[PDB]
Amino acid sequence: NPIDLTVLAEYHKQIESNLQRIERKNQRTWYSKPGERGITCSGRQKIKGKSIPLI
Amino acid sequence: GQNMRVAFMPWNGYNFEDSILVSERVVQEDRFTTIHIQELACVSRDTKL
Repeated sequence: NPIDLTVLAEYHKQIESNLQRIERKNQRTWYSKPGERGITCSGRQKIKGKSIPLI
Repeated sequence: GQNMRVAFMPWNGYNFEDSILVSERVVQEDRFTTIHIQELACVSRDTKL
């Protein structure tokens, strides 16, 4: 009877597999490719300036 | 534009090289007031974290 952390490896593999499934689904439906027509909108984001003192 | 009553005369220097004097009747009848339309967008971005 030596020491044992097989349940630790199973738990860590379960965490890795569940996180890989969720992140694969999110990176599947957020960086998809639009088809035959192109990007149907535009980003249009612009940043203006401010008056920032320097004390 | 719009058509207005104009006198050609030097009036106290307020029209020195090419300046124009305007009476407040042109303001109160708001007959050069102009509507402007700006546009601003905002996107939700898939960053990390």
